[PDB]
Amino acid sequence: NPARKGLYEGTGRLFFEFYRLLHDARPKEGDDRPFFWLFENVVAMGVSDKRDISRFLESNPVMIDAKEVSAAHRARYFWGNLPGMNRPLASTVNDKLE
DNA sequence: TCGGCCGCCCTGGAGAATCCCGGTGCCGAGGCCGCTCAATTGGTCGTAGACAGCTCTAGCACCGCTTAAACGCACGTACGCGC
Repeated sequence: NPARKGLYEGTGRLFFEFYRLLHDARPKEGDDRPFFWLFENVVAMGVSDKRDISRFLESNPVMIDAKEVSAAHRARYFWGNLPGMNRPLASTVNDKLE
């Protein structure tokens, strides 16, 4: 999109609200109750953008393409700390691949 | 990204003009009257036209050549028409 404003301008900066409230909702250190998070974005973002997000969320994104399980070209970055979230995509008979 | 601009259908609402409907008034048309002159009737002549007869002119019909032109097909570019 030629008119794009990046990550710190326009509607790009709306992620930081989520980042804040996620941090506020996260248990404090020493409180070992289970807690999990998942954030999504488009693969086609700026390299400096992706880097800044990777620095802020203290993780590298997993790239997952929808087409393997969802028959759509929607390649998306997924930040999060779900266990075993690196594992390859499996297909289920219920899901539609065509 | 993403919010602000031109057809399309659908629809009808103000709105200036027009049709319909009454109310009034007037002057032009329908009807009555005298009268007088043009339509009618009767008769008579005179010739325009109806009709018989003849004739003889041209109009229709036919036929055979003879090319002059009408027809038919290709074709291509100039003009009719839509935008």
